[PDB]
Amino acid sequence: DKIIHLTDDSFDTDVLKADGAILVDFWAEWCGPCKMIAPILDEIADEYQGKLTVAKLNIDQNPGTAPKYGIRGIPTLLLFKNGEVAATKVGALSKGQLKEFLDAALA
Ligand SMILES: [Cu+2]
Ligand SMILES: [Cu+2]
Repeated sequence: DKIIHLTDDSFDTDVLKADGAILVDFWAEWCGPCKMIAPILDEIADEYQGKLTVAKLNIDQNPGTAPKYGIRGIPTLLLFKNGEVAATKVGALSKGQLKEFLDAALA
């Protein structure tokens, strides 16, 4: 319930005008690894409450956002700070590896 489902249009407000950190998961229904990381993202959203918003963007229903960031495939994670990309990860990760990524990305 802490996870935000973005559209191409709502991205322009909820991400670009937001101070704070937002982890955006670019995914699609056909993508197996994307679906598998979904429970990890739920856990992160709870654990990082007050620190990080977790958001998802379904690239087939929202084809405009990924090209703006040069995203070539899914799953891809973009960590925004204050409306700008602050870190990226292409590919799926274990929970422990995702937390390592976040330690570095939030620093
Ligand atoms: Cu919930
Ligand atoms: Cu939930």
